[PDB]
Amino acid sequence: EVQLLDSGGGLVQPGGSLRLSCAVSGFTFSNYAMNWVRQTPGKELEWVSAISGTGDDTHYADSVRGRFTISSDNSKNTVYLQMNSLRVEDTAIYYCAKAISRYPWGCLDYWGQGTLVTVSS
Amino acid sequence: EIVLTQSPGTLSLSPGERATLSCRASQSVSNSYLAWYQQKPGQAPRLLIYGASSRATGIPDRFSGSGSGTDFTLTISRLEPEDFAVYYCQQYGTSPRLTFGGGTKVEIK
Amino acid sequence: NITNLCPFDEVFNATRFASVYAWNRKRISNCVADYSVLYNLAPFFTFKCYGVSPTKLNDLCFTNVYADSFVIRGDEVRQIAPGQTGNIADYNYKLPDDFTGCVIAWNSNKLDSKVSGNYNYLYRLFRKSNLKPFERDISTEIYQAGNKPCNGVAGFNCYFPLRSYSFRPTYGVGHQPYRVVVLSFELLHAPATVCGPK
Amino acid sequence: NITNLCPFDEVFNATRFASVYAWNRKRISNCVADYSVLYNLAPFFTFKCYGVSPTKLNDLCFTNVYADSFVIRGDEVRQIAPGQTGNIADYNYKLPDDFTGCVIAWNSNKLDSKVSGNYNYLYRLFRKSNLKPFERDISTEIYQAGNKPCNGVAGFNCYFPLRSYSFRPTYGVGHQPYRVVVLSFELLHAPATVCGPK
Repeated sequence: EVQLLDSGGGLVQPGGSLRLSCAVSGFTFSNYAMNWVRQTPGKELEWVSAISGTGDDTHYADSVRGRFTISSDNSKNTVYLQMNSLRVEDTAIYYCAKAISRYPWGCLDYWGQGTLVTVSS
Repeated sequence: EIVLTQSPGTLSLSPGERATLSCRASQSVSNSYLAWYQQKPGQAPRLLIYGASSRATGIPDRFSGSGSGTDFTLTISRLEPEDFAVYYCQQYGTSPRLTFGGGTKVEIK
Repeated sequence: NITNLCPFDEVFNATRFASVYAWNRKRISNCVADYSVLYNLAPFFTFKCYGVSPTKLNDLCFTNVYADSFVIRGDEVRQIAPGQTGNIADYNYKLPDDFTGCVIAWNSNKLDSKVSGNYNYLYRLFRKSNLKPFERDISTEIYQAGNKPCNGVAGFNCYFPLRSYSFRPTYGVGHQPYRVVVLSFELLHAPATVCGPK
Repeated sequence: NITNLCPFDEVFNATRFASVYAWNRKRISNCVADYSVLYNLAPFFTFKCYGVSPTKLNDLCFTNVYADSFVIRGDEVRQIAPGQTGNIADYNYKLPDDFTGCVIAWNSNKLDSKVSGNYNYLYRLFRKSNLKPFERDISTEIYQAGNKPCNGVAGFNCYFPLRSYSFRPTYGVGHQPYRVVVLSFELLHAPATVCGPK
């Protein structure tokens, strides 16, 4: 099983920015897509962003389009979730997870432990 | 887009019996691109079934499912205690966005 | 001559049928099987052959035939096939997914039904895992549903693996008793003795 | 006498295959030709050899193994063969009539499929005449199908000769993207540079 290290959760004021990372090891990174999914505490999971296995093709959910910016690197073997101007509805646990496909579609097999991300004033 | 759920079966069952899970599609999803997770209350979801007819790694044979066109069924043969969790619908393979339905809580009584 | 007619009678006309958890296995060898008497009959209601025709069934020689005799209810006769699921399938009998042979059944509401309940018959309700194909499990180990060991004692999360069958002549057909006698065919290096009538 | 594995796995685990109008060609040399890796790996379907058997790939010494890697539609996988003629084999990858080699293909729907539409795995639609065996046609030159001269401008009857199939995951199992590799080799005529493990 490939392990996933979700890291970079914290407390950030509304209108701030935060930098999540998900370190991954146990498969060929350039071959399978990375997905980014929220769950706000005690309510349903919602997908937020995804990135192709190569590193170029990306998508984002309509509530975070133009605020969230995904990126990756085949050198450090990790995916970044850079986000700006967070709102109160952006509080969640984030989970990084690998999809079965090289470009973002398909289902998610292995999932990180997840990280708390809190927005408050 | 593609809608789903139709989740009765949340009725609190007891350990060690057969439970069947309904999943109704509205457009007859193609290539049987359906999948099921389990999540226990405070841990990451884990995939159980994909291809709507293919078990993933690290999944006991206790889980099984089948379906085609508008109608899919996850059929768990019996119920060990760790199976008291939430199960999800997850249509995938179109404008990805990913998809998470309401769920199904099976509890103890 | 044609002699040593296979003893299909003793198994189809048996006065008592094994329970679905304790299912008999008769082994046929050194006899001519006159399947024509079986497949040209009338009472039988279900005869489903997988990979074999009942007309071709007259012209074969095989090493042995098994006769897996048991009693089930009407809703459970559909579970006696390759690739089936259900309580009876998952806790009493698997047909192999590549099964070759035939499944035969008939209603028994004249013999195996009683006015005050005939429960001599009994199915396996609880178990840890599913059977292997053609496995038989007659154990009376108390199922441990919880983590607390039962030590063969019944109680909370400690239930008998066997639930009794409710059988009355006035019961709906999906619950009335049925006799099933699964027939399988096997080929080994040993002499092929189960010939058809020719 | 040589003991150094060659990049077969690479040719197979290559991140990105090229389009079938511009199929790659690797010179395999100084190899121990461990073909166990190919039919030991999980999916690796349709292991079809011609003039050779898949199990007899370890008691041979080939002169010059050529690995040709590309991606095609699922329906065309059968046209990557000797004596075939249709759309794929006529103008993008002709096998010779006397091919000694192994064509290997596996479904790459999980890998070469865009749900927003895939427009990078081009194939050639129009060409005046068939390709001779092992010809690479990277020509981007426009093709005249009408009476109007194309004059370096694309338009009505002035097609770009190259276009992508488009690969959505929801496309029929018939036409999902299939990764293909073709192992050409010559038998005994020269000092062999690749030999099986012996």
